Amino acid sequence: EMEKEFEQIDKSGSWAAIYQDIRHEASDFPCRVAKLPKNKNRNRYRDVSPFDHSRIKLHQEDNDYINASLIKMEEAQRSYILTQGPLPNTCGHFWEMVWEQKSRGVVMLNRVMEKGSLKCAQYWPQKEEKEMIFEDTNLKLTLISEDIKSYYTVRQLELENLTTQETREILHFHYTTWPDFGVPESPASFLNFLFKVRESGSLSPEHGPVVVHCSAGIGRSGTFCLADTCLLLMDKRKDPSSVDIKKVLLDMRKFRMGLIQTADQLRFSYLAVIEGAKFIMGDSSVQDQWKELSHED
Ligand SMILES: O=C1CN(c2csc(-c3ccccc3)c2Cl)S(=O)(=O)N1
Repeated sequence: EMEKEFEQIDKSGSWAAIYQDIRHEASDFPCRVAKLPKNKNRNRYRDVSPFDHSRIKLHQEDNDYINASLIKMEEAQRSYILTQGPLPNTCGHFWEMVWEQKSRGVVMLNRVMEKGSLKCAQYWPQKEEKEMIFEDTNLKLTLISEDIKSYYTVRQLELENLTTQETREILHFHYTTWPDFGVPESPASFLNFLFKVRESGSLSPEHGPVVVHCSAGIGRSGTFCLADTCLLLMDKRKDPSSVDIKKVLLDMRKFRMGLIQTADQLRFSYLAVIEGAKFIMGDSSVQDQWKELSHED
């Protein structure tokens, strides 16, 4: 269905129509907490807010608000936290969330600067010797090491709760070649990256939800999560035909608005999943193929 639908939608050039229908059917819930006057400076974008029912609450005294949503996929049995690229004043909140939610990995799909503008604060240390201390949330962050690839970087960070002195290892998966409102260079480079996150164990149910973000936390982030969830469902059932991508996307949209921002990102989601199915169903040789095609070295 997904593959016959793809060639079909593609033979009639109606991706914009298909995408817009999803937008029209998308859920609409209130974001009153996000719209409160006191939270205006905690939002990067006026028109991108987390619904109240699924927002992540900071276990905080003063203000529990952060622009982040818990995408809880009941059937797939995996959860993700999609959030905006933290602001200069919310980096402490960002790491507090990571700590309280017990996340093991953080997936970043954007670059700090895109099109001459700052789409995300430098929330992690770029140098081992220069660790970061977030005074407001009493947290300390240290870069332990990093493995730089051609189009993505994986970092090992140590997050410490200065209050209790406990420490945890956080893995940072940074995709540096995914244009804003754009799509990855190829399904291969994307899957190669997705599988790296999977192999790390960061998506395991034994950990808290992986934190995923781009600039707004809905376009590139939504694409990443949709593809992952679809492959997971398919994997659980070992049946590619039982996956209704559009349905999954609509379910995800019940938890955060605007997931997947362009018709091409949706189209790319299909490509990624269709190609990923090969591995899921037993052709693991393809994993090595993506690695080659991605040109990561
Ligand atoms: O592919 C994308 C595009 N992204 C966006 C950047 S500004 C933006 C936006 C800001 C304000 C109003 C409407 C839309 C969105 Cl949406 S994202 O960083 O969520 N991933």
